[PDB]
Amino acid sequence: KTAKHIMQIVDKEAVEEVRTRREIPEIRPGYIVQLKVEVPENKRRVSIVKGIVIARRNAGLNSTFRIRRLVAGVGVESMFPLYSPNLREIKVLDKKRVRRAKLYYLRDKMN
Amino acid sequence: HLTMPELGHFRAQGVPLKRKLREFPVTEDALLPVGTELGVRHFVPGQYVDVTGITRGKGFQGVMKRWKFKGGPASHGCSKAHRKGGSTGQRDDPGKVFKGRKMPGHMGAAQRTVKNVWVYKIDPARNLIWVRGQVPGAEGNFVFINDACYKKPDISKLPFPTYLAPEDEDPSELEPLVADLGEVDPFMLA
Amino acid sequence: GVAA
Amino acid sequence: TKLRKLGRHTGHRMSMLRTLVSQLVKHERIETTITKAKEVRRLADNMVQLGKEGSLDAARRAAGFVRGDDVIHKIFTEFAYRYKDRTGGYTRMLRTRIRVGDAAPMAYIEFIDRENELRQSNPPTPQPPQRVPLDPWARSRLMRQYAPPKE
Amino acid sequence: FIQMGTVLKVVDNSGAKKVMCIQALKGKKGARLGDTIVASVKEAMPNGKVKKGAVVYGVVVRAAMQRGRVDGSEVRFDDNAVVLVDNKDKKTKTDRQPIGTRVFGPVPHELRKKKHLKILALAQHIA
Amino acid sequence: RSLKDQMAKDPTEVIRKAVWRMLPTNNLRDDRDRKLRIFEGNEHPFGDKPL
Amino acid sequence: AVPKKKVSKHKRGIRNGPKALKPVPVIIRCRSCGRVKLPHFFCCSGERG
RNA sequence: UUCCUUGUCGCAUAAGUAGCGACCUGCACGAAUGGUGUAACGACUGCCCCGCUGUCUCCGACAUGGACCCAGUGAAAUUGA
RNA sequence: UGACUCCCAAGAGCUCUUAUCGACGGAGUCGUUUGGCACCUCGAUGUCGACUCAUCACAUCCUGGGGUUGAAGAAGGUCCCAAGGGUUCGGUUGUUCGCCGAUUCAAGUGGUACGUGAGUUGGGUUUAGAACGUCGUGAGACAGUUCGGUUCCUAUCUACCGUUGGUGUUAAAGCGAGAACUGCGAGGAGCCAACCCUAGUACGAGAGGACUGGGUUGGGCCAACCUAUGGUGUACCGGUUGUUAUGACAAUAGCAGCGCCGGGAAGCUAAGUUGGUAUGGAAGAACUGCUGCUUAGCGGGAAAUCCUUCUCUAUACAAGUUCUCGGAACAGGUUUUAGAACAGAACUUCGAUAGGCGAGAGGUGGAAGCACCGCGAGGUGUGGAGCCAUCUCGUACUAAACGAA
Ligand SMILES: O=C(N[C@H](CO)[C@H](O)c1ccc([N+](=O)[O-])cc1)C(Cl)Cl
Ligand SMILES: [K+]
Ligand SMILES: [K+]
Ligand SMILES: [K+]
Ligand SMILES: [K+]
Ligand SMILES: [K+]
Ligand SMILES: [K+]
Ligand SMILES: [K+]
Ligand SMILES: [K+]
Ligand SMILES: [K+]
Ligand SMILES: [K+]
Ligand SMILES: [K+]
Ligand SMILES: [K+]
Ligand SMILES: [Mg+2]
Ligand SMILES: [Mg+2]
Ligand SMILES: [Mg+2]
Ligand SMILES: [Mg+2]
Ligand SMILES: [Mg+2]
Ligand SMILES: [Mg+2]
Ligand SMILES: [Mg+2]
Ligand SMILES: [Mg+2]
Ligand SMILES: [Mg+2]
Ligand SMILES: [Mg+2]
Ligand SMILES: [Mg+2]
Ligand SMILES: [Mg+2]
Ligand SMILES: [Mg+2]
Ligand SMILES: [Mg+2]
Ligand SMILES: [Mg+2]
Ligand SMILES: [Mg+2]
Ligand SMILES: [Mg+2]
Ligand SMILES: [Mg+2]
Ligand SMILES: [Mg+2]
Ligand SMILES: [Mg+2]
Ligand SMILES: [Mg+2]
Ligand SMILES: [Mg+2]
Ligand SMILES: [Mg+2]
Ligand SMILES: [Mg+2]
Ligand SMILES: [Mg+2]
Ligand SMILES: [Mg+2]
Ligand SMILES: [Mg+2]
Ligand SMILES: [Mg+2]
Ligand SMILES: [Mg+2]
Ligand SMILES: [Mg+2]
Ligand SMILES: [Mg+2]
Ligand SMILES: [Mg+2]
Ligand SMILES: [Mg+2]
Ligand SMILES: [Mg+2]
Ligand SMILES: [Mg+2]
Ligand SMILES: [Mg+2]
Ligand SMILES: [Mg+2]
Ligand SMILES: [Mg+2]
Ligand SMILES: [Mg+2]
Ligand SMILES: [Mg+2]
Ligand SMILES: [Mg+2]
Ligand SMILES: [Mg+2]
Ligand SMILES: [Mg+2]
Ligand SMILES: [Mg+2]
Ligand SMILES: [Mg+2]
Ligand SMILES: [Mg+2]
Ligand SMILES: [Mg+2]
Ligand SMILES: [Mg+2]
Ligand SMILES: [Zn+2]
Repeated sequence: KTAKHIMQIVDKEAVEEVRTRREIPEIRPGYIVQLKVEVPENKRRVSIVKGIVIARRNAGLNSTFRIRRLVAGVGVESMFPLYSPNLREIKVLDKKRVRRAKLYYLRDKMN
Repeated sequence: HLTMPELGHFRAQGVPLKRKLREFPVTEDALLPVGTELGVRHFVPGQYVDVTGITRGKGFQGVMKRWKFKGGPASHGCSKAHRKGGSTGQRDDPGKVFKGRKMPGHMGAAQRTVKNVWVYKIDPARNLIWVRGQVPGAEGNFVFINDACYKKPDISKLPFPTYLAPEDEDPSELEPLVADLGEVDPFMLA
Repeated sequence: GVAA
Repeated sequence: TKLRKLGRHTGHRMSMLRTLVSQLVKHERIETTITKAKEVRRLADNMVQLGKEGSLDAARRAAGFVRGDDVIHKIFTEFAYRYKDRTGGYTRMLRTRIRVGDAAPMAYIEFIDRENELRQSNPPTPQPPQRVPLDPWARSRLMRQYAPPKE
Repeated sequence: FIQMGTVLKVVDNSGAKKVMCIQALKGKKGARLGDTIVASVKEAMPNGKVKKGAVVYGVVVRAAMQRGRVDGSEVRFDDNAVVLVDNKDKKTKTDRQPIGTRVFGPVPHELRKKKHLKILALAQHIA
Repeated sequence: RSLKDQMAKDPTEVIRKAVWRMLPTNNLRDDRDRKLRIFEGNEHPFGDKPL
Repeated sequence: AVPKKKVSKHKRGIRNGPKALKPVPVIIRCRSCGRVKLPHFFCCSGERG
């Protein structure tokens, strides 16, 4: 019990420390987002990713979210840690109405 | 919480009552008097340590979980021998089962040591240490940390026999120390 | 032959 | 919480628990096996909490669990008046004997703070408000102590 | 995992359109994204550099199994797709010449680490 | 293990093994083995006994 | 599989040795109702119940 | 129905002692102990393709009944010591 | 008979017997081939191949160290030393064997009842049915072909894998217990490839192309972990079909063996993530050199041997050491990170061990009631609403010493 309490204190402090340095908006399923992603494996290459949020998970500093987009005719799904420092800029463009929290039916739905 | 012999042992040694005890072999020049308080600054960030603990228990387990056996097929006629071990020896010379034969039994909850595990960060205000990777044991249990034998640390940098903290010290002014990674970027020289 |  | 299976599948287990809680409310004290009582006490406290809330949604949620009209009326009037100032723990479970026939350890389970109860219970005390806890390190600094002088 | 019996789409102009995988070059369970596979041509264009029935090499540029990165990100496509390279010179176990001249669709970031630099150069969309 | 390594490691075990396999094989063997005290040097504790 | 030989009285007694019963260390009796019981067993509640 | 024999050639496969079509050198086919075909039919015996899948790569989690433990009742083959 | 080794050396190798080979002839070793005998078993020793699980020998397939070459370098040939670790996936075939395809550092040869059916299978052979070819007057026959055809057993003893209970180890209370150790001894781990620098250097006419030394990335194997990812998540959240009940509305409950769909925290798990695949010392195999002068002494020397790193171990009977207690240790109850029972570990009232209660995190996705729009199915607001499988914190209300025991 004391160990889990220590872990929760550590996670709260890490999240609060990141939030005073970067501006990270609230991301929900059904949102349209556009973000700037730097890949350190490919010589720190910076690109722009635009998509629709189909899944989200709140896990403290290790919160995650999923993006499904169509690139060159082919659908690509990418998952990003929310507080990852390689997310330079995050913007929200549109908020589509959904009745689910996970939108995995978009893989088989034609549009 | 303690039985009477342990209460007497602590009262005779003149130390406050503790929960877990361990004994570490040292040399003659590395002894410390009774009552010395040891901190996280005993270790330097950037070095490698060895962690020893009691691993997680799995209970009575079979051969396919214990020793990664293959077992038998799930179809094609096999009858009541899907996850069993198969043969346990040859016939008549030797006429016996050899010692050390792999068989089902109690799994885990034994003591294991993880070598060359890296000290990333040190928080001396709270006496916390961030060590990269996994450590054997359950959460809420005790582990024992020594120096690594494989990647031996630098002699001139370790505090000997330990880090003697000044008595005029306050936890308000202590900032957590991160292990230095250098300056040359790994991801750019690729 | 032989058969069990 | 460890949830017991009691040798039954889901529908049989939940129907037996609902019948047991209804009989406990109806008779105010029942004798059953210790393992059944250890599962009954949680739901028997949950129904009393629903009756203490006493809203329409609580009435619907309690009528979706217990059986009988005497039971639902008793929970929503008499127990709401009786356990109004008590925080939790409305039931008392005491081991009594060993059953002839299968050596099952048996136990009384009853509602507390009434006439003809097994023990005189403590008076209902309001809980003090929430206190901001100390850090584990600040508590470990205060937890240090020496052996008492007797030897 | 891409293994024996996988059918993969071909995304260059080498003249073949579908291949059947034989094995992966390195790895026991199969091929992940960016890995090199040996395949046999199951269907091909009437005019092209590769005919039906040939044994070819390929580099997996799209795979339906998710792949993790060093920051904790994952990437997952929808189908499996390879770009064929030459195998007549078996002395080079490094970056190969692609057979074709154009690469269609998205290409992953792993090719720099796997040293598929010519495929990465001939790529157009990298995702 | 060779005799050279045995003499480098522990020399009294050589004499103990030599005597043990000339003693008869029965239940008195360890009782008679308990009376054989072998010393590497020339100093022994039994100085006050009638040697 | 069948037993190869008959189990003798010596082996039967050695097997049944550790399974014999043992006495109970603590026994409580209520002074009013006179019931002999183990610890943590409820028999009587006192007066003015 | 062919021992030599995984005969030789073609189709098909990355690779086919299998399968299909040929050839004739038929150890040891052959015309009501019927010869050659044949639409429909077959829980008959082979071969190939699509869809589908824990059959497999490579196994994992969960759920009911035994196995485990306590209280009653209480067998079996076997047995020179 | 077979396999392997050795002796002689006509001859081949431009010259040159013995780098590589070797005619005519001989001497052996092994117990794997084909055989010989009929000694055990016919009041039963279940026979081929496959699966699972292995283990030994070395006459070595790869990796390691060397001598010689008809060895410039690279790639080799042959012989000696070496058993530490390995030795692939598929097509036809019942196949062993073998052929083929794609790989690999390599895809070794044999023994263990041609290992292994009270561990699995049952395709072949080898019962009874039926057919073809051939033989026989015929009943029938054919290591000629083809289709079909019951695989039993609850483990007493030895062996092995795990877990416990008793007991010897004088002590001074006929002494009884709690911790912390040392390690006689035993077990485990032992791999390899590609690329880059040294270096386009050595060598070589050129084409080609190193030894040694140091990094990087992968594959195989082994030990652990659950932060994140994925799977499951049967007393969580929602949607919905058939029917029955609460008279109907409203809201629910049972059953369709989670009714069926979409998500799901903890826990478990790999398909995920980490850690190893070392260092130092001693003695030394083939080989290699030094002193001496016939006997020898000495130095260098491998993935091999023994200590060192990891795990167990004082029933280690020469039975070990240190600290402590004497209403001590146990037992009983509430539990758990532990678990078949047992054992371990936490708490046992001057107490947060479990339940309840309150607050928060997390999951689901917008409750009921009311109001507005629409004829209606329905839509919008109050409102990130309502609910609860888990996790944390606060709190003795209930059960643990309510033991005036
Ligand atoms: O007769 C049988 N076995 C005998 C003795 O039991 C013996 O084992 C045996 C086995 C196989 C065999 N054969 O394959 O020709 C001959 C005898 C079996 Cl039929 Cl049980
Ligand atoms: K014929
Ligand atoms: K006819
Ligand atoms: K039929
Ligand atoms: K016989
Ligand atoms: K070699
Ligand atoms: K050589
Ligand atoms: K068998
Ligand atoms: K047998
Ligand atoms: K025996
Ligand atoms: K999970
Ligand atoms: K439901
Ligand atoms: K039914
Ligand atoms: Mg397998
Ligand atoms: Mg399997
Ligand atoms: Mg089955
Ligand atoms: Mg059966
Ligand atoms: Mg945990
Ligand atoms: Mg039962
Ligand atoms: Mg049901
Ligand atoms: Mg002795
Ligand atoms: Mg034939
Ligand atoms: Mg062919
Ligand atoms: Mg066939
Ligand atoms: Mg034909
Ligand atoms: Mg006729
Ligand atoms: Mg005829
Ligand atoms: Mg006819
Ligand atoms: Mg049993
Ligand atoms: Mg005779
Ligand atoms: Mg007999
Ligand atoms: Mg028999
Ligand atoms: Mg040899
Ligand atoms: Mg050379
Ligand atoms: Mg071997
Ligand atoms: Mg096929
Ligand atoms: Mg085969
Ligand atoms: Mg055999
Ligand atoms: Mg064998
Ligand atoms: Mg057998
Ligand atoms: Mg069986
Ligand atoms: Mg058969
Ligand atoms: Mg047959
Ligand atoms: Mg069987
Ligand atoms: Mg030892
Ligand atoms: Mg594992
Ligand atoms: Mg997890
Ligand atoms: Mg988690
Ligand atoms: Mg998940
Ligand atoms: Mg209605
Ligand atoms: Mg019903
Ligand atoms: Mg579901
Ligand atoms: Mg799911
Ligand atoms: Mg020498
Ligand atoms: Mg040496
Ligand atoms: Mg002892
Ligand atoms: Mg106790
Ligand atoms: Mg227990
Ligand atoms: Mg509590
Ligand atoms: Mg939330
Ligand atoms: Mg609702
Ligand atoms: Zn009484």
